[PDB]
Amino acid sequence: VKCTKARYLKKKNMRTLWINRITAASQEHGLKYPALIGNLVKCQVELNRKVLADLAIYEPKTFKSLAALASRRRHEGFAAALGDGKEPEGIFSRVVQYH
Amino acid sequence: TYSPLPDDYNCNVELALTSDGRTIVCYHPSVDIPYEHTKPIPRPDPVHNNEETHDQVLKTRLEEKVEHLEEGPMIEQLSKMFFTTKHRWYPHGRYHRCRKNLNPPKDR
Amino acid sequence: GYVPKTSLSSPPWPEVVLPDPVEETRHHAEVVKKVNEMIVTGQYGRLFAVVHFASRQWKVTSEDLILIGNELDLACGERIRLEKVLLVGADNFTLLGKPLLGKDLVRVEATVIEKTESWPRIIMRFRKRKNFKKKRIVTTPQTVLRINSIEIAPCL
Amino acid sequence: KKLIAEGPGETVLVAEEEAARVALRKLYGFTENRRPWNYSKP
Amino acid sequence: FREVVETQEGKTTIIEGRITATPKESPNPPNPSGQCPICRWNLKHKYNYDDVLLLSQFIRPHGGMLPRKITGLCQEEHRKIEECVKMAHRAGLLPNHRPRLPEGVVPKSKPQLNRYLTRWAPGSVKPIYKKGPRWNRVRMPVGSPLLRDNVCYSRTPWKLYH
Amino acid sequence: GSKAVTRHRRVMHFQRQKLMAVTEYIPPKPAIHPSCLP
Amino acid sequence: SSFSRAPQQWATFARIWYLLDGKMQPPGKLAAMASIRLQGLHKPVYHALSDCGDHVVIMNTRHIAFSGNKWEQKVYSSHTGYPGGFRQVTAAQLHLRDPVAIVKLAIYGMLPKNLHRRTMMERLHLFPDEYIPEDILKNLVEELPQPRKIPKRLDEYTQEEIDAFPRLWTPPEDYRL
Amino acid sequence: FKNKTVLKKRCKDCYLVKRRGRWYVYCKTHPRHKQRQM
Amino acid sequence: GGQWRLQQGLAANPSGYGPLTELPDWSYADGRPAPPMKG
Amino acid sequence: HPWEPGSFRVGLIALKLGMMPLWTKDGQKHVVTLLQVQDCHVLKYTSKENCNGKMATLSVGGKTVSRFRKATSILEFYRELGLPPKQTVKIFNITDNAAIKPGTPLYAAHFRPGQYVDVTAKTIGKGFQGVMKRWGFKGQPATHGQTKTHRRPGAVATGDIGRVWPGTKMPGKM
RNA sequence: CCUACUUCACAAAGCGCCUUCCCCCGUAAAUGAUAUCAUCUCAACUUAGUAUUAUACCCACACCCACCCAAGAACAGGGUU
Ligand SMILES: [Mg+2]
Ligand SMILES: [Mg+2]
Ligand SMILES: [Mg+2]
Ligand SMILES: [Zn+2]
Ligand SMILES: [Zn+2]
Repeated sequence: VKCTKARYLKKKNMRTLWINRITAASQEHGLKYPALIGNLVKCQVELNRKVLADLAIYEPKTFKSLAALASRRRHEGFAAALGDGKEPEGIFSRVVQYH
Repeated sequence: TYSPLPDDYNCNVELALTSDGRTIVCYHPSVDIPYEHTKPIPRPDPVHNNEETHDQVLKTRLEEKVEHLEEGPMIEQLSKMFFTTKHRWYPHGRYHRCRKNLNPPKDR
Repeated sequence: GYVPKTSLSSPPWPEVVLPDPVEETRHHAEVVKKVNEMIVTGQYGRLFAVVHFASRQWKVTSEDLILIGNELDLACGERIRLEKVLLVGADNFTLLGKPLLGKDLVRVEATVIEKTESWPRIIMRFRKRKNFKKKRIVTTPQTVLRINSIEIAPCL
Repeated sequence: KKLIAEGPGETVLVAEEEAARVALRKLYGFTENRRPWNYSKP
Repeated sequence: FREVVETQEGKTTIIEGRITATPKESPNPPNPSGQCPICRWNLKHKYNYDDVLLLSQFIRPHGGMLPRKITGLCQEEHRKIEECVKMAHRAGLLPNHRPRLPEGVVPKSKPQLNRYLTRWAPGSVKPIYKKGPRWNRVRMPVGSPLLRDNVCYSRTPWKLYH
Repeated sequence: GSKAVTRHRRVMHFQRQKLMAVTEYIPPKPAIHPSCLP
Repeated sequence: SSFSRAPQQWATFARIWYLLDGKMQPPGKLAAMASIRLQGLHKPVYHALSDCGDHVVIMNTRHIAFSGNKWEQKVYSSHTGYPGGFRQVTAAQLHLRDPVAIVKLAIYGMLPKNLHRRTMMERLHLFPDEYIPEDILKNLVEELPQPRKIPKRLDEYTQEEIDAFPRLWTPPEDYRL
Repeated sequence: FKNKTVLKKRCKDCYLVKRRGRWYVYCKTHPRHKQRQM
Repeated sequence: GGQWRLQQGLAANPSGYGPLTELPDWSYADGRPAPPMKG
Repeated sequence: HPWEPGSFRVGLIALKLGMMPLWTKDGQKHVVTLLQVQDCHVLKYTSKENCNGKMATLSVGGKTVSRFRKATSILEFYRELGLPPKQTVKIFNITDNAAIKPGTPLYAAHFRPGQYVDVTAKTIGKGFQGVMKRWGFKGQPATHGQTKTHRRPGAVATGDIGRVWPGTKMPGKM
């Protein structure tokens, strides 16, 4: 019964471990975890927590590139909040439209 | 000018968006440690074994370091050496010893 | 609209000034020309890729293995072009998709090796004092892929 | 005054020997980032 | 300003009133329509207990406060300044505004317990020995509720009781 | 359980407590505080 | 990289010594950073089985600063086993008796309550003054920044800054102060 | 001193001051009127 | 998380209603398309 | 050195011979214990920074015993010092202007008549003693019906606690 | 603790003898603003106001068959010159 009930706890604990490792790497880059996840999904790059933690451990240059992307989209969102747009709605905004 | 992260550690990123708009390009060459951020290697050359009478008395002196302690002080010494507590360095029973994998799996 | 300097007059974060968009567009053109020249002259080696496949995302390099938990209707030995490559990366440059990269940039080849079941996984229920005791044994099918090559093309 | 390799270790001597190994791999074109073998048919 | 001079001169004391020079306002306030000095410089809700450049304009040379009729503040921005200078005296700031005393300081008291955002007087609080249950804990008050209306940037309000 | 009318303020159901928490009187906020304006 | 295997794993799983100043910081904001870097949570190679702990060296712990009236209300409480042995003292009395105790109790509280807590506290080195021993000063990397800003009392105000700030009001010239 | 939850001055010369965290009523003419907030 | 995804008309859970889900996962090496996925 | 007012000097190690009565000029009778200083010698000196940073210490040895019945390191210590081995060794906290050379003799005229001393020794061991002789408990009465309970401790705790406290008085070695 | 007394006697005991050292906080008072007087101060501050950052014990890593012991249930401890 413990072996059957352990599968849900395994999935939950693995995602909490990924959240801890991504928080560690982003806080090495001076970024918080919510800023990284939110502003990464706002550039339409859909990387899940598993490959983000694996990029954090094994490919730290690609993680620095991702942290720079998330910070730039964060800054664009802040300037858009001060200006309501007008002109450019940023550059690393402007989502690609699919039909 | 504006860079989103400091560009002194690990890497130097430039972020680029394609003219099509459909792929983000990141260029990141590694940064080396330049020469003036390194101290030179210390060269320890300590030699005080030479007394003028013999020459192989120093080779005799080479094996003069032996010590015996009982379990208590040895555990205290290992604890203050490796910055752990005392509970590691005690043994275990036969039951905990003989159910441990001696041929564990090896990834990579 | 003047406020003298106090602790709460100005926001605590430093004031960021994002660049001019025209010079930034020219700079993006220069960087993508650099990276396209690095691709076309062959200045990479052992590039990896993040690939979406069978509802997961596999951080994948060349010559490795991935094991997925379903059949594929593919006889072993057959090669596969895994589409939906949503990040490719060598050393010194990476390319991100939005969300997926183009079909002409990246091309990931993969070969199927082995089609097996799993070890028997036990499913058991229990409720105390209710005489409730079910039990199953389930072996789900599996497939092993071997990622041969991750090529890249200068169409950028 | 230009870096060619860098190697870790537990003492200074084994770190220097490992740095020599890293430079000696990088000179010979045999790094862990090299092009993997091109199994294909021409 | 004005000061009094006393000269004991051969069993005859002279008590003189003399006017020294005084400063005035900086020559262009950004909002001349405002009534307070705080409203006249758009400083409403913009200061904390750190701003001792702002607070040392409204205090006597021994640390005491100045009245509303002299300074011209309103009732609600006076009590914010009045409480902020009490939190800056206790936090080690304003060291030149110590109280005058002939020789009493020489028995140095208990050492530099460094503090900040101190709300009550340090010698008038009993220790929280019992702390209550989980649902009504006895909290330590930090900061002052007069400064609840300060501008907040943290997207979580000032935790005043913890 | 207690009656509908009691002596001791009768702790509410938590859904009703949330309802009475979310429907409180919110006074109107002037743009510039009226004394700070001439 | 390319980093032969045992040097590579040694480089990845090594220990790092950190220095953190006291000197007008709250003990809880020091305890947060010390707890994160004692557990090893600041590394992306973190796992609770991996023992990826680091050393934290805190100096100037005698010069910490409690916010509010916590020097007279916050009570640290213990018990000897014997009857009549309930002891409760304020933060001021405990800080005077042992200058290093408040930060140690905060860090010990924030750590997880498993069996790694005593070893992770063995990797904690706490010193009350500017003096740190020579081996511990020879091990150090990376003085971590301080959380609090140390709000800079008035005599340190560099007279050009007083010339910057405007005089907000005109006093009556016939007033005494 | 007598403990009272609501203090009031019983004569002209009582004076209300706040010492050691409480509100006290002192009086120098009639010391009966000394009160102490509980 | 995404509720920003609804403002772009994109169905907040990115694993349903997109090109990330509805495109075919694989194809043969000589170019032939796959049989359609069962979901 | 001469005596300063904040000073503490060394003591001795004596051997308790016996007791004796002793009369004063008003007629009262006091009892004295005769402590004899048999063979006393300062053994070694530890400076102020080498023990706890508070007060310097001096070691003082007791009466002479045989070399044939001590450990090897102790015999090495007395052979380096130059004395026969002593039975007991006590450590005296002194201030460092009262330090004496190790190997000196300490006598009984170290103390003077009219002074106050504090003597400390191992008390007489009475073995595993029951609770009435040890803690001075009362027992139960003797003959009014009591069944096998004449010297028992009785109740040792209350009923709510479910244990006994660590400071509990029970039989034990006394 | 056994030198007198007593139960007793190469011991143990009291009915017998010796020694026994730091506070504790509720208020009572100066200066002085907010409120140019005044005001003991959950204003900055000064006294009665803190005994303690207390000192005494105890802290020698392995001769050990055996004997004795004021040490002791066994074990442990002290002496054997
Ligand atoms: Mg009886
Ligand atoms: Mg019977
Ligand atoms: Mg009987
Ligand atoms: Zn106003
Ligand atoms: Zn009255």
